[PDB]
Amino acid sequence: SHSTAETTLDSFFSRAGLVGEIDLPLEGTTNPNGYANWDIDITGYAQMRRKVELFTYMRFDAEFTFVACTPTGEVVPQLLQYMFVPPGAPKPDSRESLAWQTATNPSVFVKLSDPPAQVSVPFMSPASAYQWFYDGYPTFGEHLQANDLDYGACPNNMMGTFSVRTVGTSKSKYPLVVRIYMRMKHVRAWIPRPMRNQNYLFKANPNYAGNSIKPTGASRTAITT
Amino acid sequence: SHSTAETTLDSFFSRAGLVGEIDLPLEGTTNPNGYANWDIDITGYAQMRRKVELFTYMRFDAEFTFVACTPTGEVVPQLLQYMFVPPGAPKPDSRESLAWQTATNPSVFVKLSDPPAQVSVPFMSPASAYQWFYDGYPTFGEHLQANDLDYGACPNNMMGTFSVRTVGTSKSKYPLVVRIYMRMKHVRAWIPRPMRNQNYLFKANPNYAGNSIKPTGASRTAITT
Amino acid sequence: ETILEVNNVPTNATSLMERLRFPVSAQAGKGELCAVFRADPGRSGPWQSTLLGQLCGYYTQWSGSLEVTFMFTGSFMATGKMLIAYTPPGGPLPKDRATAMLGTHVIWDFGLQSSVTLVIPWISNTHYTTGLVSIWYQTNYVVPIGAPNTAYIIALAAAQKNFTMQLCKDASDIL
Amino acid sequence: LTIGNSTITTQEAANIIVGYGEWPSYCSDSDATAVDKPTRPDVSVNRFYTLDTKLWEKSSKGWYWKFPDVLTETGVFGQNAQFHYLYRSGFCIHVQCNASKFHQGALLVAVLPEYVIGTVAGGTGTEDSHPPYKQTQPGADGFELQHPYVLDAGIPISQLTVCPHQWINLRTNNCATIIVPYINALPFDSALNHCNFGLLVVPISPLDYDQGATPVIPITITLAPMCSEFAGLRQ
Amino acid sequence: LTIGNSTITTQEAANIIVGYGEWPSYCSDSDATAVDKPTRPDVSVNRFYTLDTKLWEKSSKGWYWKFPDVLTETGVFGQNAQFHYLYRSGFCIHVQCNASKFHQGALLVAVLPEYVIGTVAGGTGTEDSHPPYKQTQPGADGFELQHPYVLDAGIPISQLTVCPHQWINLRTNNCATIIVPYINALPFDSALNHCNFGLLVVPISPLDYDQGATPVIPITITLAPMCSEFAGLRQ
Amino acid sequence: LTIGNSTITTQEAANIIVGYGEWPSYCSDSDATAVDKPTRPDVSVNRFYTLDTKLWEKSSKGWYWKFPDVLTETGVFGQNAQFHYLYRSGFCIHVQCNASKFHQGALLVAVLPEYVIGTVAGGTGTEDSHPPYKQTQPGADGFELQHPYVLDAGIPISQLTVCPHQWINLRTNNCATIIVPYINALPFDSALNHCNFGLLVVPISPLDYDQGATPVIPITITLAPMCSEFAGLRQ
Repeated sequence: SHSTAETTLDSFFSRAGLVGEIDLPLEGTTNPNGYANWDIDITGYAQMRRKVELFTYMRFDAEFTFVACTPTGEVVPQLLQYMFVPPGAPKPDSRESLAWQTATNPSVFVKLSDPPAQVSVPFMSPASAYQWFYDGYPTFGEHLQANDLDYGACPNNMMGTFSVRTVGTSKSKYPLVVRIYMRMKHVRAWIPRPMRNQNYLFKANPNYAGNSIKPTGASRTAITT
Repeated sequence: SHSTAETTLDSFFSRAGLVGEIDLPLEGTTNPNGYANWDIDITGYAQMRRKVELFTYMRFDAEFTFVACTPTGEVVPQLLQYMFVPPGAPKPDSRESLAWQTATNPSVFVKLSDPPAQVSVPFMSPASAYQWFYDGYPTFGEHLQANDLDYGACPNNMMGTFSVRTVGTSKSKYPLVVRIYMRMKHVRAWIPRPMRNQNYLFKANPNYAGNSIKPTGASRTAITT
Repeated sequence: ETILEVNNVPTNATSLMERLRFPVSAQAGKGELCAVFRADPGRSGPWQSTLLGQLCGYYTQWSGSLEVTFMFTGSFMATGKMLIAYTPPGGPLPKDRATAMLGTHVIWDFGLQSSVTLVIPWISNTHYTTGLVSIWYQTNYVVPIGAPNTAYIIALAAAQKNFTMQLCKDASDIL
Repeated sequence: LTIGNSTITTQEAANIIVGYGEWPSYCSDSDATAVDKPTRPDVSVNRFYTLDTKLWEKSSKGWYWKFPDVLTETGVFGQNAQFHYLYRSGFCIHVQCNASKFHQGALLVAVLPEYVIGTVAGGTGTEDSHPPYKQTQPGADGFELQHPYVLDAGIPISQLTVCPHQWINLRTNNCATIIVPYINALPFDSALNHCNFGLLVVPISPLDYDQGATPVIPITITLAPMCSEFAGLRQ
Repeated sequence: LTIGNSTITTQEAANIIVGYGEWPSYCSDSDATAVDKPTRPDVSVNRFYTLDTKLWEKSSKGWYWKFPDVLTETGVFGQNAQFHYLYRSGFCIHVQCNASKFHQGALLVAVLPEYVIGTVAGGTGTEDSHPPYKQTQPGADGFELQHPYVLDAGIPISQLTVCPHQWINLRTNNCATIIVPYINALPFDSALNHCNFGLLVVPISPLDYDQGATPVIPITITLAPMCSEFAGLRQ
Repeated sequence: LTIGNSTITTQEAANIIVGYGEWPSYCSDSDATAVDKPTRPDVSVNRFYTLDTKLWEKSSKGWYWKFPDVLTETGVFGQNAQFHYLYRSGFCIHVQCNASKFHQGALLVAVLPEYVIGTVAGGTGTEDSHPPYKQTQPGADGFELQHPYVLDAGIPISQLTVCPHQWINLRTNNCATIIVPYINALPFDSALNHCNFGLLVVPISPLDYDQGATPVIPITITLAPMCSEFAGLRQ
């Protein structure tokens, strides 16, 4: 098995992973509008978070794929819109908002008849590299005491967000399901950390339980195999 | 007729063969689930087994193509999922299983309108070569009498297994039939063996009947043609 | 090199730290102390504490050699002998101390205080039985007055240059 | 190293160990990274800031420090880092514990870049969060951990050695010294608002004496910040 | 051949025929196959192990052996492969039969790598399985065949000559010699768990005498294992 | 000495001492001393056979071993010396005791060729003789003496130093190593039937601690047989 290729960072990460599951039914109680914004968390793919907190700093481009279908699985002659808005840019608020026409918010128009769309998002950070946790207050200047829990989250680590619509002046006709898959490309990482062992509570801080579990047990005694 | 190309192992094996016919009825008594795992045996294609038991050890990559249709043959706007899971990976248990989102379990998304998907699985074994039958117990160490039919069977001779779904949280609309085809490519074989002459009983041991037949008879006597 | 929780026994958070650590005392003599268990990282167990053992969980089957150094935490004036013996796969646990001497084994004295390196030649995953490393009382833990009659050892391990890994495999913890 | 005031002479075995394999360097500034150029000699503020010495009992569960923090009313560095706009520096720290040839225990002095230490409480009985203010700004005196196995951070010490580390076994070495360079996404950050760096002192063998001997063991910490970055501002 | 104990004298006719055209080799080790480095002389363990000689009547229907096994508690070879974790060796086997110049028959000594020999019984009246445990670990004594036409494997001797073979025709040779190398997917497997290899002695002309002459025919088997691979372990 | 498996590194003072002034040699066989010529490399069976470690109490009165004996079910040597016709070998033995700088005592590791150890009982009350069977075949564990002043042999230790000896004073040396050549009337004798050789461990200062310290002191014995003589036989 003489190859260190599958121990490369690329191979350790090179696989399009599902990070988003957005539902737009004809009507219900999830989101009746025909409109959805998806803040772009990588933690959406469950296991990925432990898998990347192996390091402190890393850097990469991101290849996103959009496979959309009905809950039936019926491919349906619907023309829909994917919109990527930069971290700085404001997010659309209504289905009839103007943000859908904001050009500097790149948009993708495909049909479900059209094979799944494929786009690439590059390294967005204002830092020289991405960062998983900031041991400081994200405010420049002295802090205001409104905060009590705002610790560790890095705001300039945000790589945007995706928004989806059923194109048209009127409401959609068909019940739709859009699925988002992420693949990481030109990956470089740096400072190695020990890997997570406890379950996560939030996705803004490596918090843990008030009762620790054990990464390996059921061993009786040190003498008995 | 001086040409030896059709006598190469490659030409002898390079052919997309039907090895899988997967049934997903709308409802019935086959699989009320809407979901099916196919352990990837070559013996499914009947004649192939005698055709390959000519050798002891051999080696190959595999080109898979997935043509799916209705039992009628109507091509149908259903979007489905093919999932290949490696030897190590666990096989999915439910339609709503967690295994479907497992990244190290490569997945393929196509439509039936879209021409049949085509993927290639290389040589997976930890050994230098595949092996059609191992004259020993595949258990390492002293014997345990829990099992005694796993004889000849090589567990690391398994090249994974395939799983099929009609994508979506909700049930499929259409009765579908997936057919699985196998093509063998870069083949190298080794120790030559005599070809089978009796009918097979099982697909894990060269078992035969308690009454032997003869590969050719009806000859009256040796003198008369 | 990362810590091997040989004493993977207690589940109490105040005693959860006792896992890295494993004891020696002036009590038992020349008998049996501890097998460091299996010499297999990816198998569910003590190795799951190591960085190695965890990344092995992120793959399927591997091949290579490992080195496991033991570290003594006892007093300076404390002294004694221990023999560490590796038992290759297939062979059952050695009946006694003397049986461990007849194979590949290293008598560890606390004169060479710093540490002692045990290199296990080859382990592989062909998915059982694997190699076993056993640590024996060559002799009891002798101490003068003023030294604790019980002492502790840390075992930490890693992989050599021949360590290689297979295909990517995922199985985690989180939900 | 004859840079600073008073040192401590040792028969110093090769306890020298550099962060990730590269020595503390300065800033490369012949572009437009800063139009003002901070100037700073090596022995002005690289005084040996030794925190107060701490005790090591049997029921001890390890302690940690943060480095941009540790200087507040601490040294002329803090009189310099608090008023200054942005901060950057490397460090040379020497952890020394003075014990008998009769005491035994096991320490792991380890260094960890981004140290986000939690934390959690009970449940949803009275309040749901509020991790402490004093999590940051830990004084020289502080602070004790809570769950050393997870560093109160949900991460096992079992693998901390992947970071620049060094062992203190009272069998052998009473001294350990670890040098760390600067480690951050920006070549120049602010100081007291972000603790760029964390220092760990975790026991594995929880110390043992046989009584009649001082049950308290001193871990004297001595710090030496190299490659700082300043010039001066207002007040 | 000056490697071993006692031979059987021949005018050294060319009954020698090698497996697939290549001699049994050693291990190529200027890589990373084993950190332990094997050391071995040419005459250490190569004694001429001659198994028990078995009888051959008119109603004989052939016998077979498996080789990695046959030495277990047999000779100093088996006491070594049984104690060692892993194994590798080539073999040189000389099948010699003693008969009169008045006897007639035809033997086919042939060698077959992976021999998974079945088999089937009556049916499923009382039991559905029961393959023998004693199928493997065959002692020097065993084994008798059951259905020679299919080698109990659903495979015809009709094409057995495709494997390494040698003929014993009492018209000419009463002696036959065949050499086999190591043959496996892995370069090192274990012994007693897996019989890598099988030896066949199948008659085609089923012997015939005219009585008043000894009706039992001796087929003395003699083995000589080349290029073994061991070092030593425990006990 | 890098011949065998694992050694024990020492700052080894000149504790090296050879039997009577000549190193262990091989056999000179270019005459007719043996028409068969035994062949044997130096590291095959020269494994470090370390017996079980024994305790040294205040009421201890010394212990002895016999060397052709000590290997029975002991090592691959015993699997070799018991089946073999005749035996011959030299030895390198290292007696090491691990003790505190607080324990004191005095040992005499000494070597004695022909060790006929007695013995006697009461008188003529029940039986007149019967010295024990287990006088010979003493296991690794055994055995204690009975009258150390006379070695149970009617010979005073007072003059044992005339034999190759070495002192272990816990004031100074914790290790003593003595090498013995072969010593017999015949250049080749049999093994288990005649114990060619005896090893002695006699205390003179019967050890003393001041309590609170382990009253048991370990004497770990480590053996290394040089210049053996074998070839192989039956079973």
